[PDB]
Amino acid sequence: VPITYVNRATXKCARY
Amino acid sequence: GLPSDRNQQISLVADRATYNEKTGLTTYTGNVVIEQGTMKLQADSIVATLNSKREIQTITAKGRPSKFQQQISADKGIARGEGQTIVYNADTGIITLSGGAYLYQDGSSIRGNTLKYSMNKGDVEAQGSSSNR
Repeated sequence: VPITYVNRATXKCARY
Repeated sequence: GLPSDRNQQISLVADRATYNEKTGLTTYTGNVVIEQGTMKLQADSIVATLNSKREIQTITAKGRPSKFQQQISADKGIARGEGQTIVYNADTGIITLSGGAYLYQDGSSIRGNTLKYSMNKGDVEAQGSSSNR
């Protein structure tokens, strides 16, 4: 099951 | 990877995040946390080590203090693990209080040498003390 990499400083998100 | 995010389950949130190109790792900083269940794995900083599969083969944590929390019951929301550094088996869900350790729940807490964290009807029973730094 998968990972969300969400950002402070920007209010955006990432994955691998 | 491509967008798939209708099927997410783990969430990390960070104020300074960095990949580690020349060594494959990912390193996070600024009161960071990784969430999925009652295991409240926050730190200042997280070093995620990972392999060819993007499999996070082990994780290292640190902060001021160094510790994570866990929710065990609606009243027993206060359990935690602390130590000289923390390392985590993301491969089996078990955290390790590295070198010297402290472990707390409601009504009980134990401290001393390095230990693996418990989630069952059993303790570590080994006893000592360790300094802050």
